[PDB]
Amino acid sequence: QALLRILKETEFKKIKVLGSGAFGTVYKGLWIPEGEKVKIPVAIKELRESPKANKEILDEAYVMASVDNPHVCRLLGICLTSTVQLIMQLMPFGCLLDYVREHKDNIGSQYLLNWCVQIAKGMNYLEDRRLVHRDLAARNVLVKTPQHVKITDFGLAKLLGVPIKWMALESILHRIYTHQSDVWSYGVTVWELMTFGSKPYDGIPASEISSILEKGERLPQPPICTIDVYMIMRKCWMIDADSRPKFRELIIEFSKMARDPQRYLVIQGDERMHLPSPTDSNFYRALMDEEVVDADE
Amino acid sequence: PNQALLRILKETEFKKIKVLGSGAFGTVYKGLWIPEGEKVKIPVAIKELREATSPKANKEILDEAYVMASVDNPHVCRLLGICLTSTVQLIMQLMPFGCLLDYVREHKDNIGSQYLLNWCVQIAKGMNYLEDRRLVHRDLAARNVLVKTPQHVKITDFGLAKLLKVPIKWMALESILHRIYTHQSDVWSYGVTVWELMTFGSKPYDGIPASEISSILEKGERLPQPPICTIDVYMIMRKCWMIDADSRPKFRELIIEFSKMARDPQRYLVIQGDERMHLPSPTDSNFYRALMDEEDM
Ligand SMILES: Nc1ncnc2c1ncn2[C@@H]1O[C@H](COP(=O)(O)OP(=O)(O)NP(=O)(O)O)[C@@H](O)[C@H]1O
Ligand SMILES: Nc1ncnc2c1ncn2[C@@H]1O[C@H](COP(=O)(O)OP(=O)(O)NP(=O)(O)O)[C@@H](O)[C@H]1O
Ligand SMILES: [Mg+2]
Ligand SMILES: [Mg+2]
Repeated sequence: QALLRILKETEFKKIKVLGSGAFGTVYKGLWIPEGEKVKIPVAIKELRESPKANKEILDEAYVMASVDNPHVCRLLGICLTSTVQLIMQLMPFGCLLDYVREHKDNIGSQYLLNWCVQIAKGMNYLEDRRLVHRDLAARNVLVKTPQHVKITDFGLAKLLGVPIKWMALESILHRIYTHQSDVWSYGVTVWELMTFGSKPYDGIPASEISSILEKGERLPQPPICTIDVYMIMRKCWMIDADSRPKFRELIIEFSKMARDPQRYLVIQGDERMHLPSPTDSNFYRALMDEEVVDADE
Repeated sequence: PNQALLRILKETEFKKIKVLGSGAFGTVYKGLWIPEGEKVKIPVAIKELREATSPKANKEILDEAYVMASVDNPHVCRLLGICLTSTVQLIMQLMPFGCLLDYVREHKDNIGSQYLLNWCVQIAKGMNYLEDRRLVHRDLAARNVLVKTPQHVKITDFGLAKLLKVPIKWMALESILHRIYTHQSDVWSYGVTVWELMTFGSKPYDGIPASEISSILEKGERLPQPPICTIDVYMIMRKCWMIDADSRPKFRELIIEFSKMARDPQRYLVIQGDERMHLPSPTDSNFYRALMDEEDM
């Protein structure tokens, strides 16, 4: 358990709020290693408040610390003295939802498909680990670089004790969460990416959602999407959980699509939106990502 | 040499935000890189050469920059980018910890034997790589080893001397006399660098004018045995300073001897409180790597 660093309060300082969610508040922070003059940027999430002892929180944290996948953010450190404060790598680019909105209509097919693949890969790994996210959404995918994204905030929901618009029918009705429910959330997440960050079911009250789903109503096909892409989303949204795609199936399908991106997504000016040149990619990795499917030309 | 390795930056791409220091070749700044079209500001190190350059002169500078950009080793810093402004600027990775010489001075009686020997091994590994590549540093010194993390150091400023007062006190006698530079002369410099670390940052030949160094060297005078250094350690250093270049140790040999010593560090360096001193720990190392050092090492 060298995986999880236990931090003293003196060791770090919250500098500014980056945002807040159902489970807590996230701050840009600095870590000051004892006996050193350096200040290292970090992200701190101070959890919203009942049930659990410090030992139990620690046990859960160890699990969070133990994940090892390029597309999943690993918990790095924890401070338990007052609030539970979780320390993680700070992502300057922020979350994927913010990124897509910011770059609306100016993101390539190659990027969109590759992100779908990456999100699937991280989710599949979580499935391998018998970890259910319970809160997947675009806001919960973090942009390490525009070419590399990572799932975040998994299992917070379990530790602390509501995203209805992202929830699977069964989750809403019976509060049951499973890998297959995560698949429903993935479908919504994909919809967000494809629409450049639109709010799902905008103007529809949370209470209505179950009733509309039961009627067989689903989120609309995004204009950029070919039917094949939309079909994948609809499948994630089937009422019977078992019928939905597996994350491993999803990795395969998106990857295939990624090979001929222009065929599956229709974007004006797509030809000009290709993935970074090797020179640019090498540079990004060196500065930000020391730790991708491509068109078959 | 792979051109994709060196990125050419527009002046508008980056900004200088602080002066880190100055050397014979140039001035080094902390900088921010703003990727075109993005919000983010990414910390970088910029070195701006002292002289203004002709466009003709720069082409030589560029060919050298490509080589500098080609170095691929965990113990050598790789040139990341260049801007051929009126005055040429090199962009590399920022190291918040700074140079090793400053670090040893700052932690002067508080550094353990395990760290010192490990640094020696690491510097040797980086130099061996350069030697393999038929590259001669010409300006090796403790000032020119950067601390990525306390557990990880990298050689820097490779190739600058070639593009460009000389650093007399780190120079082998043949280099002072005839301006002959070789891997074996690099070995001499390595010995001085080891001496700097072992003395926790002492100035070599302090109180002796640089103009008279060759004269003492011909007389057989050498840097004194450091208080913490055992005879076996001092002998390696002395060996680096033989008049006959071919008498000097090979970098490959140095890695082995230092590695062996590192295995039983308290045998080879005798330090007051060495029993007390922090020794790098897996929990600490993981945390540092996740925050600052994701490179294969
Ligand atoms: N590691 C990080 N680096 C940079 N920004 C982060 C990081 N983690 C989270 N954020 C941002 O912090 C803000 C708050 O995140 P969070 O508190 O998790 O709420 P949320 O995920 O948006 N909603 P929720 O589903 O309720 O958790 C969001 O803008 C995130 O994008
Ligand atoms: N990549 C870096 N990150 C942080 N500091 C750096 C970096 N590179 C250089 N520095 C610091 O910048 C300052 C200037 O270094 P430099 O200009 O190379 O002179 P020098 O190394 O002291 N002497 P010399 O290199 O022989 O001319 C030194 O304090 C270095 O430690
Ligand atoms: Mg979140
Ligand atoms: Mg230097």
